[PDB]
Amino acid sequence: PHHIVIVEDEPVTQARLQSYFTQEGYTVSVTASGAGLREIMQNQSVDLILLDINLPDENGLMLTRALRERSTVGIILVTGRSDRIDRIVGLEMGADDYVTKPLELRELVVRVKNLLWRID
Amino acid sequence: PHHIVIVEDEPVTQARLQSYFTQEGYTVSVTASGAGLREIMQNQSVDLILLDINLPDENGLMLTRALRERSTVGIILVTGRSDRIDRIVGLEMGADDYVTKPLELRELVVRVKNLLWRIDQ
Repeated sequence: PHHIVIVEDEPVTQARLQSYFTQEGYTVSVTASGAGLREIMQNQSVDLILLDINLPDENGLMLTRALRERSTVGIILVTGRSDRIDRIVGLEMGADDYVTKPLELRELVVRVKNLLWRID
Repeated sequence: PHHIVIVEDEPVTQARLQSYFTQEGYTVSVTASGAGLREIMQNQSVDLILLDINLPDENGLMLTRALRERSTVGIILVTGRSDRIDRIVGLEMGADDYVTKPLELRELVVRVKNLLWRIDQ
């Protein structure tokens, strides 16, 4: 199956997402940090990252920039509803797509499926 | 260079899209119908289509799946009516993205850039 990594600081949301994507057939890894992310990757093959850019003490747009500088991994950002700026900046950093909170899961899974089709 | 086709009935939207994408160095063709699109695609290769749902001949949602069933062509659907069944159906039919009027144009230019990069991988 395709390997998805969810980068999500908030434990409830972490579980909700991992649960939903596991239920849809994916190999899912979770991490709360960009260090966690950098670790799963150097150490495992990852097809797509769902990256919540509201990471306390961390810059998720610069994490995006770094990822795309190094690899063609799929990147879908999770942004807040007060984040218009982050949308365009996030795409400029190299994200393939973004979705906003609150997270509409049915639509997110279709975006993930379509991007994975492009990736593989 | 990359070839984009704009399929759009509303003239101001069509004019803004062709103008912005021409400045980015793309080769751009415009049309206002499914038939017009089909003619262009028989005559030249097309990398990416910006496609309105509202067309005079066939629904753009149906055009989307007809195209995607054969091709990896980029498809971004454009609508003037935020509507959930159109959005989910459109993405399920194979659209790479779905955007609403009035267009966030700078955002669309970057989306197009990234999608073309992704198709070229």
